[PDB]
Order: sequence, then structure tokens, then C-alpha cells
Amino acid sequence: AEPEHDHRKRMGLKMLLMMGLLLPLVYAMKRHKWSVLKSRKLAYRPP
Amino acid sequence: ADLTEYLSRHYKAPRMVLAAAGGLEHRQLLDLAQKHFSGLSGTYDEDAVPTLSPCRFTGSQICHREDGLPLAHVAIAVEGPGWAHPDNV
Repeated sequence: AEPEHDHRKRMGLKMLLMMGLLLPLVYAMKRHKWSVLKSRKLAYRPP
Repeated sequence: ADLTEYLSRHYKAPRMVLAAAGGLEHRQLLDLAQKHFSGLSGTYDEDAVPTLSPCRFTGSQICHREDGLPLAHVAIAVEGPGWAHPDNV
């Protein structure tokens, strides 16, 4: 019924293994670029 | 007192240069320097602390938004090397 069964889970392995590399990395890329906003400071100085 | 202390701290001979340019002669200027300037570092400090620490340069931005002003002023810069570096030329 499911001949692909074994290849799929070998791929599936690779998907979690790769995802476990890329996820943290891409997340870190976004934080880097968003740094500038996250730590920005404001001040109001009206007359 | 803040002023007198800043003065004493800084207006000390070895950090001063008496300069001139024109129809003068070096000896006259040297004579005058000796006549009117001798007696500044007749002291000279023990542990004082006149050293300059290097200054951290930071990649940053300061934006003072004011839409009431008719034109924008903007100034960008990277870190330069300093007076001594030949790269300046």
C-alpha cells in the first residue's frame, strides 16, 4: 500500500535535521536585522 | 574653582606652542618667548594624569525629527584614522 514508506522517513529525518539547522539560523538573521528597532530609544523634546 | 583647576591642569608649557608668521625674525620671537613666557613649568607635575584615552566609534544613528523645519540636514560618517595616519592624504 505504501512502497515509499522507507524513503519518506529517511527524507523526513533529513527534514528535521535540516530544519533544526536552518530554523535557528534564519531566526538569528531576522533578529540581527531587527536589532536596530528592538533596542532603539525615543525621546520627546517639545518647545 | 572649576576653571582655575582646568587651567592649572592644562595651560602648562609642554602643551603650548607660541607661533608666529610674517615680517618677524626667529630670534626676536625666541627672545620674547624667553622674556614673557619663562616661568610656567618651573613646577611640572608629579603624578598628575594628562593622558588621552582612545575613543570608541559607534555605528549608530540619531534622528531628530522636526517637520516644522523647511529643509533636512544629514551627516554620515565612517571612522577616520586620526591626525597622524598617512592614509589621510
